[PDB]
Amino acid sequence: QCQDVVQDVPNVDVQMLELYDRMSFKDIDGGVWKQGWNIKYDPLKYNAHHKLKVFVVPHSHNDPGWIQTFEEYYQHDTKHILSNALRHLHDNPEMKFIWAEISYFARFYHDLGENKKLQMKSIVKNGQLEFVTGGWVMPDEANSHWRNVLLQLTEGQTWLKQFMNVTPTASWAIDPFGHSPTMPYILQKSGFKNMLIQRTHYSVKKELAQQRQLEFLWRQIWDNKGDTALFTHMMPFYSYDIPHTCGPDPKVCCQFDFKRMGSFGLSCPWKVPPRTISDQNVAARSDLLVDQWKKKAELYRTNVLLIPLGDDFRFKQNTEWDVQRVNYERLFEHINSQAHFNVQAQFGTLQEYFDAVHQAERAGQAEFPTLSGDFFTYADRSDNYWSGYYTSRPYHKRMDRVLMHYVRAAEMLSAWHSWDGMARIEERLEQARRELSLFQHHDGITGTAKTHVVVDYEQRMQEALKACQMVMQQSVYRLLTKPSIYSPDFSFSYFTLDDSRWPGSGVEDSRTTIILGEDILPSKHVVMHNTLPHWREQLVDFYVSSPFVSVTDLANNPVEAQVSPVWSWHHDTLTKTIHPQGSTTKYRIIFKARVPPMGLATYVLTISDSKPEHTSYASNLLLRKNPTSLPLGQYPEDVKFGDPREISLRVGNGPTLAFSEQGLLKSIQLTQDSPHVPVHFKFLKYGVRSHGDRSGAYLFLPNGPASPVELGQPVVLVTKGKLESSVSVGLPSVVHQTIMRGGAPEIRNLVDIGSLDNTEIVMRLETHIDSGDIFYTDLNGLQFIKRRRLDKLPLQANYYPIPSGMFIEDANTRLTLLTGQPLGGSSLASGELEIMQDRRLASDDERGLGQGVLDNKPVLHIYRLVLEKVNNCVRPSKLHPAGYLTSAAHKASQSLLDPLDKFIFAENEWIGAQGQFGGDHPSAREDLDVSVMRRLTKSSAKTQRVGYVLHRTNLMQCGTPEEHTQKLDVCHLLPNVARCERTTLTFLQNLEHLDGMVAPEVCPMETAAYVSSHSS
Ligand SMILES: *[C@@H]1O[C@H](CO)[C@@H](O)[C@H](O)[C@H]1NC(C)=O
Ligand SMILES: O[C@@H]1[C@H](O)C[S@@+]2CCCC[C@@H]12
Ligand SMILES: [Zn+2]
Repeated sequence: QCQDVVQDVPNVDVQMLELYDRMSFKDIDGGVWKQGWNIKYDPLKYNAHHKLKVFVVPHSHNDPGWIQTFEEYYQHDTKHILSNALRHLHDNPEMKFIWAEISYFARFYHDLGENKKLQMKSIVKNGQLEFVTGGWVMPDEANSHWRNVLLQLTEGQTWLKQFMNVTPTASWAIDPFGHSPTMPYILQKSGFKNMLIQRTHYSVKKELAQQRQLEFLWRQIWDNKGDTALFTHMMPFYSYDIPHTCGPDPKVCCQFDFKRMGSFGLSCPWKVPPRTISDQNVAARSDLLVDQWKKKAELYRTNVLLIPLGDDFRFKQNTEWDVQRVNYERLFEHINSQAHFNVQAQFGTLQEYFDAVHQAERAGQAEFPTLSGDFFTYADRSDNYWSGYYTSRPYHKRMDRVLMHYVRAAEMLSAWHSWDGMARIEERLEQARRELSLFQHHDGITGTAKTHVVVDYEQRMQEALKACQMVMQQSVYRLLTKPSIYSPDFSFSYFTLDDSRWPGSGVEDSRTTIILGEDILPSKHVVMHNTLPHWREQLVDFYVSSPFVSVTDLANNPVEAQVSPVWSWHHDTLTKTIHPQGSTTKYRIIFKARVPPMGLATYVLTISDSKPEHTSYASNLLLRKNPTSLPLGQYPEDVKFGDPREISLRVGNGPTLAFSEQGLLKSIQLTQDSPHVPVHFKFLKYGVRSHGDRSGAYLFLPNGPASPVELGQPVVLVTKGKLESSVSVGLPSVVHQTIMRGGAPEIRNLVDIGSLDNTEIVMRLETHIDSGDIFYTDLNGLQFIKRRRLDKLPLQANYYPIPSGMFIEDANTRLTLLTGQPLGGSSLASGELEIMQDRRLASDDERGLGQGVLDNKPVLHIYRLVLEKVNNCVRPSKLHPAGYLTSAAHKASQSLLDPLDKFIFAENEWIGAQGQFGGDHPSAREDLDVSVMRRLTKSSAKTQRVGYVLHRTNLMQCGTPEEHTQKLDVCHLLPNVARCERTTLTFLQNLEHLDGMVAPEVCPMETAAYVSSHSS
């Protein structure tokens, strides 16, 4: 029924971890093809019965922000390229052009008059202008979450279907810095038939070219059957520019980039400029170019050859369109008319190329290899590994994950109703989706844009967060107010959001204190939202003006709560310590919220004059030599002081954690009877090389293994409470906090690298787990892939993306670190895990950015740390390329990426308030998520439609019976259902009309989309 994703190792032609194990990686000079070899061909391979069919595919790589902002590029470059594309294609019917970035195409199209819109649709209809991929952007594939990869794909393709009436089935990804199999996973479930990639390690390109394995059916690592497989073309050479696209010799290919003769600035660095093609030289030029094409064709299996023709922000000047087009037309005319070449060459599009390849395949002329695995970590040359951008600009990496969740919550909360146009819900959600989609660009989330461009992306994401807040709080007001009493002003703030972890404590003082008093306002309603489709309990905290506060639920049942001081840390440059101060004016109340699946739950905070019956107070202990007092206003318990010492803590039934005298974890004891397992946090720094190649925003080029941060005698703050305890320490550049609520701890790091030029700060965990050279990291928050540390590769090559988690295990024990933000990381030695916190780099790394990374700001990084016995778990065999999380680790990841949302009622009194929403929603099996809920129609449509994306992970069976559980049928979540369809993941094509209007659940590791239709 469902394929087993654990126990059957797929049999594939190329399995990338296996290939890595066997391959050499020596960087030897291949000749004119620097990283390959001198390609030879048999001139008699091609003849009158067997011609080489060559498709020259004009293109223009438009970065939505990099050296300039989106809007600066649009004004200076892209509006011209697209205006001239329209003119030239229209006037030249055989000319073709491919277009990837829909964010720019949409920006342009809505500035066009109707006549030009009509002309534009005509060049799309007739195939001359062809969209490739059709995403809002060409996303990063390392740091991006799969949910946002799908978001930005859907944003661009919904635009194309509405305005152009097209949906691309061929994808073009020429610039992301290394490639992820999450792309064919999403694309193949979104109707795609083919895809193309470019930036893979030069040794891999050489290895696959030698075997003609550059075109392959790329399946997921756990896919035994092959149903996930998507035909993929990997380009063979160092760049997608013209010098590295016509064949192996860039000195020759540069002469066929006709923008490089002088009048455009540009030139050929190999010293031979292009010449205008004339009757006098066409035969000689043709002979040179065809010889390049024939050599490139030797690396592939069919007689159909792809020759991209383009570069960054190309096809801008009218004169550039003419000079490319006319010169190639003369080449084509001569080549195609000379039989001795046995070539037929023409401008083509990407789809035209793939269609012709598969016609060749179907004719029996080639069969393709199967492949699984990924293409990280990329190197473009020598030891230049692009692992730096797994961490660059980590404030915005964390902001990506915050905005991902607020997009989801805002679309889901507002989906339950149709809204009047005057509410502007659709407006706000479209802006939020588009600013988040823009940030998925491979210069956005990657942290590889110029300083002012990163500022542009940040301001855009702040506006998106505000839009999501506006929508969420209007929605909560409606969902929780008796229908006959509900009286909305759509511009008013009924609730403010309270978020404990963004921008985070010591990043921005942004949270509102709930002000209560016996003489003023005795109580306050707070509301929690749970986006996940199962009942959820989680501790939530709020700031309040009195410690004397108790909590009740909708039915006035008392709820156990804990009050703690509000602690902030300060780099005290009188005493030269980093140390905490307690607030004397506000306090934190903490309690367990229990919230329906995809639902809401309301609680009340009420002040009293003295300690309430159901509220406890944390003790606090400051460990430092030479202490001074720490007053806390009305807080009832005096802080205690002690010299630095080892301490140990236990919340609830959960683990016991032991801490060193510098306030870092040293051990974890799972059960009262079990061993204290050594687990040691440590902070270290990497430097930059003085001589030769420098780290910058892309490249990680450390000057040797990391050295320990010298900690001195740090101040340690210990807070012990019934519900929540912690240990926090002020270390140089990092306030490090371990938080305990009774299961796996939460780690928070407030990271301020300050003015530490040329430093990368890393957090390492040291254990006795005998992991050897193996470790696991995730790809896009979707799947965990086995990594093997290789000593044949330098340190920076053994760094991988950690977009949401990493783990190490042996026969008996696993340690999993789950993240709230994508960062770079590795396991550099047996029993270790490490993940980079921030990097500040005073040199440029010579990729075109023209600056280092000197714009660091304080960022709050969050994690969960899960130590587990796994000898009872059913794991994949030794040769399997995947790993899987346990239930606890998967729940821990969900607690970071999609926590409960908190709302504080903004006025004194909420008339018509209700206690709960969604108590009748089905509570689905823990491995199932409703990744997206989105209403797809505006309020005037007779037939309302709501789309759902359902994702089932695969969790290890470790012998918890864990039973129960209602079937989730998303099609019956809203009333008056009339149809239920399974669709592509973008919602743009119906794939199956479903019996009884019931949406089935999906298999482990599968993602499906459903659209329910409702008469209204
Ligand atoms: C939309 O797509 C297809 C093109 O193959 C066509 O059948 C349909 O008429 C199109 N609608 C138009 C022309 O807007
Ligand atoms: O970040 C840039 C940008 O996306 C265009 S491309 C230019 C070379 C360096 C990597 C890529
Ligand atoms: Zn780019």
